Amino acid sequence: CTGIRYSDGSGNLYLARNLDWTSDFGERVVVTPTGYTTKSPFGAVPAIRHAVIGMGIVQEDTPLYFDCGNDAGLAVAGLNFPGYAQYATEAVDGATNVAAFEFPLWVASQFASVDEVEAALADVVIVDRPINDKYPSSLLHWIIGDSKRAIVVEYTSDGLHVFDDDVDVLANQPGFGWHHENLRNYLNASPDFPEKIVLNRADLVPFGSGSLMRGIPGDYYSPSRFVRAAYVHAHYPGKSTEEENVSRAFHTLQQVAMVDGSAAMGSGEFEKTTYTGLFSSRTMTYYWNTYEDPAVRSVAMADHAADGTELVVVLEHHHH
Amino acid sequence: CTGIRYSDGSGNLYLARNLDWTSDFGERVVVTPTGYTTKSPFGAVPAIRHAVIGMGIVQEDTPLYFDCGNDAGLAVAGLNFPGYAQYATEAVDGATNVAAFEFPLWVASQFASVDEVEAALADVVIVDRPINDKYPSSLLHWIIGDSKRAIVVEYTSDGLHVFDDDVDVLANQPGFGWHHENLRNYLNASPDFPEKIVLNRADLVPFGSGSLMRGIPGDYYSPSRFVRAAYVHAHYPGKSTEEENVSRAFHTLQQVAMVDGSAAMGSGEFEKTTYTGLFSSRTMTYYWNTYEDPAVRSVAMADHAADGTELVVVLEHH
Ligand SMILES: *CC(=O)CC[C@@H](C)[C@H]1CC[C@H]2[C@@H]3CC[C@@H]4C[C@H](OS(=O)(=O)O)CC[C@]4(C)[C@H]3CC[C@]12C
Ligand SMILES: *CC(=O)CC[C@@H](C)[C@H]1CC[C@H]2[C@@H]3CC[C@@H]4C[C@H](OS(=O)(=O)O)CC[C@]4(C)[C@H]3CC[C@]12C
Ligand SMILES: [Cl-]
Ligand SMILES: [Mg+2]
Ligand SMILES: [Mg+2]
Ligand SMILES: [Mg+2]
Ligand SMILES: [Mg+2]
Ligand SMILES: [Mg+2]
Repeated sequence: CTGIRYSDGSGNLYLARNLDWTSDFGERVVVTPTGYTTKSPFGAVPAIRHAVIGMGIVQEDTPLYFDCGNDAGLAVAGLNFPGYAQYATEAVDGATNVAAFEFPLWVASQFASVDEVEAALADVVIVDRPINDKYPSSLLHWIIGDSKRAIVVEYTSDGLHVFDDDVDVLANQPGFGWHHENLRNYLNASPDFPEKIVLNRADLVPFGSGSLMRGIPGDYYSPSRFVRAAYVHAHYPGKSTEEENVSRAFHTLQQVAMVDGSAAMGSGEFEKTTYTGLFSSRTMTYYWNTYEDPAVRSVAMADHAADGTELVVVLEHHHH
Repeated sequence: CTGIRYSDGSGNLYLARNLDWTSDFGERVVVTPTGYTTKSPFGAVPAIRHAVIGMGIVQEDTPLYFDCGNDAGLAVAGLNFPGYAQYATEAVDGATNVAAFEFPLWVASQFASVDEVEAALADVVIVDRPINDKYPSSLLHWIIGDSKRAIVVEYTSDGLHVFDDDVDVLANQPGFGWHHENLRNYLNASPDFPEKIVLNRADLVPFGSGSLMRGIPGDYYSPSRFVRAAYVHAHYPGKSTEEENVSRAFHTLQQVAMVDGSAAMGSGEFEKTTYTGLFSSRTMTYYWNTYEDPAVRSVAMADHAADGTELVVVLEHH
């Protein structure tokens, strides 16, 4: 999985991710309205302050989000981090104790900006408290973004780490500081076109575009996707329309997507981009496409009872 | 630009390509029917033996195809090759003199298999004879495919050469022999998952998938796209349904596509994948999407009069 955060220069947030896996999870768009009665193990989510829309599943009358955005312009995505993620084994008195499964719900239902959730994270403990035993307990890290900036949250054996994500991307393991340092191994990667190099007495001109992009890796490994996504995302020109910004998400994530046959997991099955999802605060809409159909589908929070009392598992969508 | 050829194991051909450029060409789906009166400068295309569908433009009531397939399951795509392409400046008496602009029309309108066009190519001179003065004269090479195999045609200062394209892909410069030899620089690239390496006394486990794909380049340079496409295309599992094979084309070509900002041309403008097109002989349908809209659209040849007398520039599509 790879996630990205960006804006349009006019205060609107776009946060998008690939869900890469060897099978699909049965996920749907889920709306969590402001009147929903929460089921928060340690009271971190006492009520829904901001309505939430995103992709996930419902278990135990609880929304389990893979990624989601709220009606105040804040969004979050959870990505796999096994080997590094290690949550607290118990809640701590006085802390804001957040069960891992509800961490995205906590971010999006409680806060309206990265400043606010960053301030709240000063007291957070993320607890290994599974929703139930139907899936292996999660081992995740998260990217959180608003129109201004992104942060990355990693909870490991030495506790909570919050990073300034100044490249606005996230992939999988290892930890964020490792990937950020690794960017320093690609300082000669550039989109620029050189007209002529002389090497010794050889006049060398490019075959075409991309001659100084050489070195950006094309493989599916997590550190490689981080570098490749950081390059493509940094260099994509800012856009001012909803349509060009939707197109930016899907093109950028297609550059780090996984297709059949190219990389196996230990099972021997091939990892593939099962869906690509985008939250837009400008239109309070969740957009997505899937491995089987690249056409973009969408769900607008304005079409659903976001002031209602029940989780809405959305069955109808626009533009396909 | 990158092109691919594959089949479904049941005799059906899929040939697809990205059109990468700094601007849109205004291309449309063009059907050339068997009753169309040709405008072939040296008589290479005297009549349309097989109806053709593909993406291109029409000038002087002549279909100028970027890529196309015919009603017998043969298809062809033209990709940029400047610096290397060098056509004949005049027609050669006694040869099959094919104007470069009509080369894809010649392949698709005259022949029913790669065997047939390969035999005909022994006689061919490709001539620099522009359609008109509007565009710079083309400098191209081509991939030609049927359900059995692909060949690459390059016409250079060494003349016409036909290559056995046993990796079923094509990109831009340099020549096909160069790229084919370059494949030998990526022999350790693999999709396999290794459980555990020991380096000296360090136990090394993958972070996740892709640990042995390291080395496959991710940049937009032509040789890099050739290697990356050759890897993805070689390892994509064969599929037996139309839906899965359509999906295979668009996913494979998204792996080598170009998006805004990542690689500039000399002008300083960014090269982008403007459209991705696929010809399917199973359904005699041309499928495509565009930079602005990833939804797949399609035109079926059967919805147009394949034995009519006029070029059809399609507007109504799925
Ligand atoms: C490519 C990747 O990074 C893969 C991530 C993918 C497998 C994850 C991302 C979000 C996860 C779900 C989050 C919500 C719940 C959490 C449950 O944990 S528990 O409470 O400890 O039991 C596990 C199930 C589920 C649905 C996660 C499943 C794995 C994810 C889809
Ligand atoms: C990424 C790439 O490889 C880009 C290739 C792109 C620029 C080419 C591919 C097909 C070309 C057109 C083919 C048909 C005609 C041929 C004319 O040649 S002429 O008769 O010598 O004048 C030039 C115009 C046109 C439409 C070509 C334009 C360039 C291409 C779209
Ligand atoms: Cl093995
Ligand atoms: Mg699915
Ligand atoms: Mg080129
Ligand atoms: Mg266009
Ligand atoms: Mg005549
Ligand atoms: Mg007939």
